[PDB]
Amino acid sequence: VQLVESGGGLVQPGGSRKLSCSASGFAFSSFGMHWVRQAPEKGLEWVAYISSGSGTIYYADTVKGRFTISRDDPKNTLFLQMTSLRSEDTAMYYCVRSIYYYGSSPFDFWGQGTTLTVSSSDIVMTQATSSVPVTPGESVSISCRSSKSLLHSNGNTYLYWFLQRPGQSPQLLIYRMSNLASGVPDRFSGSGSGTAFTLTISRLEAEDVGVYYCMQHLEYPLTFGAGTKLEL
Amino acid sequence: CTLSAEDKAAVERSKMIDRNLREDGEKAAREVKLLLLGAGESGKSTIVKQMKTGIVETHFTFKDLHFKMFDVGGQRSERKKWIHCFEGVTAIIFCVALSDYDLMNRMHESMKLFDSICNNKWFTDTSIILFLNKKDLFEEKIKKSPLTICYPEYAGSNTYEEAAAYIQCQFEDLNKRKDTKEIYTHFTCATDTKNVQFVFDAVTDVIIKNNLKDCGLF
Amino acid sequence: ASIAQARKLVEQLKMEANIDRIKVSKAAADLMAYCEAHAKEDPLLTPVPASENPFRE
Amino acid sequence: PMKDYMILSGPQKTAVAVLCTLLGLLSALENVAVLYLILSSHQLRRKPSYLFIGSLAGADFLASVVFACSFVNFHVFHGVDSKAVFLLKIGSVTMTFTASVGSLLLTAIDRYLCLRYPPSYKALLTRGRALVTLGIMWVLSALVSYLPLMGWTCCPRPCSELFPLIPNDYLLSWLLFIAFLFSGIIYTYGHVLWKAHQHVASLSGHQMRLDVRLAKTLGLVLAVLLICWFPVLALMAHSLATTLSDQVKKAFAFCSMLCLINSMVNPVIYALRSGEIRSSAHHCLAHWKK
Amino acid sequence: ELDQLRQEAEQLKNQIRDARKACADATLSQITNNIDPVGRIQMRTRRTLRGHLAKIYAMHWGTDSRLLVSASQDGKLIIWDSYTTNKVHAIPLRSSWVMTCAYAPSGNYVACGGLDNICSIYNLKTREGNVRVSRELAGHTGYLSCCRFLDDNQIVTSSGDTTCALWDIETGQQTTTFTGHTGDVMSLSLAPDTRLFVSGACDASAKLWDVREGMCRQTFTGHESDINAICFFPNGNAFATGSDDATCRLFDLRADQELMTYSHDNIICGITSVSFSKSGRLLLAGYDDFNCNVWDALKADRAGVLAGHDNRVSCLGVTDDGMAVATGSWDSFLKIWN
Ligand SMILES: CC(C)(C)[C@@H](CO)NC(=O)c1nn(-c2c[n+]([O-])ccn2)c2c1C[C@@H]1C[C@H]21
Repeated sequence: VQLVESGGGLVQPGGSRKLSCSASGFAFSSFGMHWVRQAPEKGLEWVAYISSGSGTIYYADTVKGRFTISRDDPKNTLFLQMTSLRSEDTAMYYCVRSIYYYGSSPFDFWGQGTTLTVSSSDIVMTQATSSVPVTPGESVSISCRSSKSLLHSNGNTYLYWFLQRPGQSPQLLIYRMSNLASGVPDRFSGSGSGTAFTLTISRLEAEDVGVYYCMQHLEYPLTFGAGTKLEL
Repeated sequence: CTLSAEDKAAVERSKMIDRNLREDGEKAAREVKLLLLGAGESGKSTIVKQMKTGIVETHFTFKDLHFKMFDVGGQRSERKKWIHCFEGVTAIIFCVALSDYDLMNRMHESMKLFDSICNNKWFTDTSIILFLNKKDLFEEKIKKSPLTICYPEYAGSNTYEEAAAYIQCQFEDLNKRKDTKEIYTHFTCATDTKNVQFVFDAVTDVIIKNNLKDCGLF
Repeated sequence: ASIAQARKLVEQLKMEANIDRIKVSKAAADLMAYCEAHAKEDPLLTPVPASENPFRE
Repeated sequence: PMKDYMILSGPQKTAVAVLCTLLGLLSALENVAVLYLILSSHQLRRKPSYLFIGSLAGADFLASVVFACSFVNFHVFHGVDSKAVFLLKIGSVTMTFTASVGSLLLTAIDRYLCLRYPPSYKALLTRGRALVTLGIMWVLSALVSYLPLMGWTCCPRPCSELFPLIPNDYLLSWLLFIAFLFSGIIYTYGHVLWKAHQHVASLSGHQMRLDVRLAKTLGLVLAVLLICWFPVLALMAHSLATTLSDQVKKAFAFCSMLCLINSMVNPVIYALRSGEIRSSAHHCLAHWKK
Repeated sequence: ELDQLRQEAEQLKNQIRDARKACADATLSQITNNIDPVGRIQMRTRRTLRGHLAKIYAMHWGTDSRLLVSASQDGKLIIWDSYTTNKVHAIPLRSSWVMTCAYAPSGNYVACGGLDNICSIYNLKTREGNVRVSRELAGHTGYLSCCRFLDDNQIVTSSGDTTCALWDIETGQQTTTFTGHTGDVMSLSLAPDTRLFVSGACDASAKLWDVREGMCRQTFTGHESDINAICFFPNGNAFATGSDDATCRLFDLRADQELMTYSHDNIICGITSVSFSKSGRLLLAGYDDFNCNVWDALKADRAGVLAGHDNRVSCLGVTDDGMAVATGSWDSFLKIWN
């Protein structure tokens, strides 16, 4: 399974570009694919989403009416037509599959990302620790704090924990809290209080040196938290 | 609506599954299923080659109508415990060999297979499409010996027109449900080529008469 | 040959005959005592309230 | 003005009145009986073809009660019958004598898809498709029938003397509407009998009883439809040419009782022929023997 | 001589029957005479699961008691979310003739089997978002009537070749072959500790197989017709056999014999499906007369009736937490009766 995207480069400010995410290695027509960008010195922000069979389509506040998402289920590729590119659109656009059923793991595989560079009521997450001093082997704790209680009526608490290793794409660690992404080690566990949350890493290692993002999924727009960078 | 962002997209996955369930169910509703139930190994392998693991489905298509023929005789279990899966089949393609009357008796064994399947409680309305195979081999068996070996109570003479009309009437006798179902008899062999055309003519009388129970016309 | 099959029927019935059977007055008191001990954990015997019932339709 | 356009009285007035309630109540007792056998069996309502027989029994039940309440009011009661309310009473009987005839076309097309496309008939017509063609039948039959009460007066043109307070050109426009709905029946029920003779001659060419079973049923359907409706609709077309100096308009009020005779014979010929209605009639009594 | 082998089998059948008569001092109906009855048990249909288009032949809840797989003869194997009635998965099979389905206790695998003499195991939780056939277990020479997951590696299938077998999934192979029946093994059921399992065949007899040993421990010749379904008491020391002669009968393994008979005179058609509730006080049978009876299991008398199906209830299963009961009938509808 892999997701490789194409587009970007030096765009004139106010121009247009098509970002094409070509999906190879999975059943593409059943995954409701997102687009998530990353500013050159900031954390992630969610950009666009298209469902399975292109039923529902959402955008952020910045790109509503300015971008346009579309998927091609026979050709196994996903598009993002953006017009009138402002200078605040310079980013690196990831392409995130997310299937939704009961017990699924959304946001599990992320694309590699294409550095776009133009020329020149939301649930506000807050990761208060911008950086944590870290010694390898000890137990570190990353605390995320919501601005609305993510605990829904059906028992689920839609908070997702991502890890972005330096030079890589964000990997899903923990879906709806105290779950575990199929493929990450046992040392990650997330114990939250419905509105204030915690990630626990037990036996730390240099593979866990990175940035940790807490992501709500209660309602659109999917507000990501800021960066919690862990440094040796 | 009190549904979350994931529960709204778990319903849309269900409603997209419902679309693929109807579009694959309406595709399989336009197909004709035909439980082929030839008794023994006589005549059953002839008409699958003419018209083209325990159950051997032989798919084929004639005049934009897709037939499924579930040759199920390779099961060798108790028949009463799985024959209700074939309830709601469009027809039943029985196969009798005409020349097995010299070969209890083999012809009488294929009447007990017919009597136990035409009065079954699941097949009270599925019309048997009875195929009397081995016709071009039935003629020379008659001219070498009469029908009186198998049938003791035979009044007509030996020749083929009275013998073959008698074995047609012996198998159209074993049904007690003369009003709900019908028996479409053909007289085939290996050299015939109309046996794909007869099934299409016989199931189109079945589905027409099955449709005229639905609109209350019959 | 049925000499090797019907002997297997005998060795099956010889192996089945050697089990110690407790009496019915003992082996049905336990089916009574398992039903009384676990009676509170049954949501079909005693109707669970609608707050704890996950099927509310 | 509403009273004197029907001059019919005398010794016949009891026979015009009691025939509208003996044939009016039994048609009401028979149409709700079929409407109860379909809706309470609850395996017939999911079958999409009994909705056309059921709505025929629904369009006929209102065609029997409103023709009961309007006709004895007009001949032996002689009510007030003002300008605005009577156009409802003449429209509510025309809607239910068009939606009944429209249901016979709607079930003929349904019986045409049984034979034109035999194997895919369950996929061409489902319960969802049967209700959307039943909905557009009921509002189109209401729109062409409730025409003069929304806007019409018969101010510039002579309006017809058969039906009081009703324009003559709309009678020319309503008759030709039904004349396609009749031509949609005789061409369909003639094409059911033609696509079956093509098939019976094709099966029996290898080695008649399907056609004669159809023509004994569809022939009587076309016989019981045309020996009563055409006496209404032949002289209704004759009313436009000559203004009927003699008492042909007297004979129409007797001949307009034929379309109530056509009411109770519709569940006898359509629903009592159905072997599942016959089976559900003997199954529903065993529920009610207690 | 062959005629001496029928004799010493009968003299060994006598001492089994004599020791069966030696231990019957009082019946279970004698002990539960002065016990408070459970009254009328009325369960309403909470969910009705649409979407199937043919006759539903089996269902199986998950251990989480929220997901149920449900096989039917339209060639589909739908996985339901039982709380909010969504289809999690719709698995198109290689053939429509499916007579059983299973659900692994972990949740990752689903096995359906049918008239193809084959058992095909599906993979739910995987990458690529598909449900693909993990393994196809061939080797049975009859219709595969019930398959039950021991764990994610082993599965016990019951075929109509008078043989149950124990499969290894990671290499599809019959580990042990459970022979001894003389009829089509219609349904099996696993003990809660899964060291034993029972299997009721078409020779009016259920057995008790040691899974790890390979042999048959006990033979429960009590019925008189085909045992169409079977289930365990939750203690694991008793089981109940729905038959074709309309009598569920509760046996028990320690007393080696029959305890009760759930016979009523108003029913003449057999039982397609038996499942105890949690705590084993109710015995929900599934009949051919469009019905489901909630028998008391200490007393014999009928407590409630689950009516509301338009055709034969072919399968029922109470959840592992005992909260609900899903009876999938021959009309294309599952119904969940809390
Ligand atoms: C005025 C009434 C008391 C209602 C009586 C006449 O005494 N009227 C009818 O019985 C009657 N009127 N129509 C009719 C009337 N209009 O105006 C248009 C189209 N049809 C029809 C009938 C039955 C014929 C079926 C069509």
